[PDB]
Amino acid sequence: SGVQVETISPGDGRTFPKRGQTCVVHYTGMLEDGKKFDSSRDRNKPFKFMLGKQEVIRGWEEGVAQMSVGQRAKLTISPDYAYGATGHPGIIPPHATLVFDVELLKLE
Amino acid sequence: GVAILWHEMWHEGLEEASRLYFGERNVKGMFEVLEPLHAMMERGPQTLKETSFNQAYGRDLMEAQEWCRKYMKSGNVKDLTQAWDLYYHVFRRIS
Ligand SMILES: CO[C@H]1C[C@@H]2CC[C@@H](C)[C@@](O)(O2)C(=O)C(=O)N2CCCC[C@H]2C(=O)O[C@H]([C@H](C)C[C@@H]2CC[C@@H](O)[C@H](OC)C2)C[C@@H](OC)[C@H](C)/C=C(\C)[C@@H](O)[C@@H](OC)C(=O)[C@H](C)C[C@H](C)/C=C/C=C/C=C/1C
Repeated sequence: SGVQVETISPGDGRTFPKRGQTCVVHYTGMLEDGKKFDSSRDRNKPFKFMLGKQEVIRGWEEGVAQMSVGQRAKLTISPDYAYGATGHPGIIPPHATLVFDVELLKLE
Repeated sequence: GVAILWHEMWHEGLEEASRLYFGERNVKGMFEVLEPLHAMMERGPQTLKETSFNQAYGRDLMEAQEWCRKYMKSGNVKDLTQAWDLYYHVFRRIS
């Protein structure tokens, strides 16, 4: 259960993502063993999403909220907070511990 | 609040499709909302607002269908995600 966050590089501190704003990020998702399943860094375009509206998984909904602007971090998401018993067919299997490297670049 | 125009239809259509596939794993149900919208494009635009939509997003949507057809033949879900990357691009620009 939960989502253990470990920082790679620090943010500004004061500026946080409130409800309404669109979190523009770069990210890299990889499985518990090490192997990589998705990455925006490899595509060379950042990923935008509106926080607070249940758009993304529970690990991101609480994990990205606690992060400040300009902060890189390693979010070790549990299967309770991730896709879980069902999973996501042919990508994420049942009961997977998802390791998400992510960098909150711009609040927008 | 009834979707007449194409951008209005494609907005709530992809929102319904994305909820079915990603939220509920319903692949068949995801196609049942997609396939009629793609069929109306294939018939062609009538109004100016339909034509200007087809100029902007029609190439992206037709490519997203081609990736969806590649999923039907192959079965590899990696092809279906490539369609959903294109569908997300057109959704934000409409939003
Ligand atoms: C091909 O690109 C895929 C993403 C792939 C898909 C496969 C994944 C393994 C992964 O590779 O991403 C991955 O790395 C990952 O795990 N990600 C992504 C980044 C954040 C964390 C996490 C991650 O949470 O993603 C999310 C999960 C899948 C479903 C969510 C989990 C929470 C749950 O409540 C929700 O129930 C409805 C389903 C996918 C999201 O995309 C960010 C997209 C944007 C959101 C949704 C499908 C829904 O919310 C949807 O509702 C109706 C919406 O509102 C949007 C705004 C509507 C719009 C039409 C949808 C477009 C579809 C876009 C698809 C994209 C960009």
